[PDB]
Amino acid sequence: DAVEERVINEEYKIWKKNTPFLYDLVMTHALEWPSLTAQWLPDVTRPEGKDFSIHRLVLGTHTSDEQNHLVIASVQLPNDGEFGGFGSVSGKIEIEIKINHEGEVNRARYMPQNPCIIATKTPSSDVLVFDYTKHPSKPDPECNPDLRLRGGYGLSWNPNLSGHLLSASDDHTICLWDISAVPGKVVDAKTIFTGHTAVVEDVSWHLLHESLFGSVADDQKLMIWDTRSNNTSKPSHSVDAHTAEVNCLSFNPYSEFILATGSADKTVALWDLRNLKLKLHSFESHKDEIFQVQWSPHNETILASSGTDRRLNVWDLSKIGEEQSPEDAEDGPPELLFIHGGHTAKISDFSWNPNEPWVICSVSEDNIMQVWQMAENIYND
Amino acid sequence: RQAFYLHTTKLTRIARRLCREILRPWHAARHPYLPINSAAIKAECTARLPEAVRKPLEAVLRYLETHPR
Repeated sequence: DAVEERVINEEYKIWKKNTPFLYDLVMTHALEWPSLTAQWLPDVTRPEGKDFSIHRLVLGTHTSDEQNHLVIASVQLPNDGEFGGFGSVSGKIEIEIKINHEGEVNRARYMPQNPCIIATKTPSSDVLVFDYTKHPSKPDPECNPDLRLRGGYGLSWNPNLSGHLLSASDDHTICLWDISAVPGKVVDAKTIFTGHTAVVEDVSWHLLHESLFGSVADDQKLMIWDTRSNNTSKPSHSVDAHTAEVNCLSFNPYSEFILATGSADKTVALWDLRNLKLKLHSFESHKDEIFQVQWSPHNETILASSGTDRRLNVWDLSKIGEEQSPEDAEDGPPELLFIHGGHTAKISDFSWNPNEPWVICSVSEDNIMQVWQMAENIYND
Repeated sequence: RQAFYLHTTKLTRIARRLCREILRPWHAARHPYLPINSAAIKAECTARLPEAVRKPLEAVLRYLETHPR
């Protein structure tokens, strides 16, 4: 629509003028092709005698005609009488490594044990693994993956037990590979878990428990699995989580029992593994479907979420059931901490910075990447 | 579209805290497409120049079960 896009463009200018009062950091950068994936690598280099530090990302490309690439880009984050410190990003966000990828990168995640190893989801059933040290940083204008793993966007390395990878296959099943101690380029599945009745969307390992992993699907269910159990056709638990397709899930990093799930019914549902019958809380506010949800690495009571709507909400669940004014009721519930209106299109993915608190990188279908930190006075009082 | 940088200056940082009543960060956080009164806080900050604990996850899960759906 020609009207709607004009109304989006004006609201971007409103947001852009408000950024000194709503943020401490904003770093917009237009990519060549739009990325469906984003994740901060855990390492950080502190260069000698500078006021910034080099953090790195794991990006992809989503293209039909031109050749797709697995991207890794550096980012300069600052260290610790005029208003509005605007400048111009130049040499802050730049591409370090480009590797040729067969088909579009729907998701890409680094291996916790060896951050050099990156698995990448494809539209097909297979998952390609890459080691960016092995490949050259300058690709010629031929894909060359280190491992091909035969079998939605789901992808998850296990933090415990190196080399164990999960993913949502195309036939309503969850594959499980074991790439540690391969004798051979191609690898086949160790286990195929067949519980869900519809398309599996996302799958995630439990953080403190080697055997536990959760999954979500279009059949409106949250299935908590156990790899040790012999019966692969039925999970340990099974909840009717939402009224629509459940697109994502994420476990809390500070509690073994707590997790969240996002769905197409415009709600993020909070859960507890000790009682899957009761739903703890349903975060309502989002204006469209939820496709991603992430907990803050630093703060246990903080989580963010994004999806089909151009806004990314940040939730502070320590404010649940606080006494608001009637003016603040119009804005939303008190557990909703911050709304990020920087993007002008569907936010495909985002990721919390593991080293610098409150810094988030988000990507979207309008070709742009935004590394940003909300204002200090919002989260602190 | 139009790439840009923002590192907020330390005068603007405490200008938000000094002008908390005019800015209303709790209101402004969930209203990104409302234009904030950029003139008023700049006037009051310069005119009035001379001058948090989070509660744990055990407490909120205890609250959520105590005040259920």
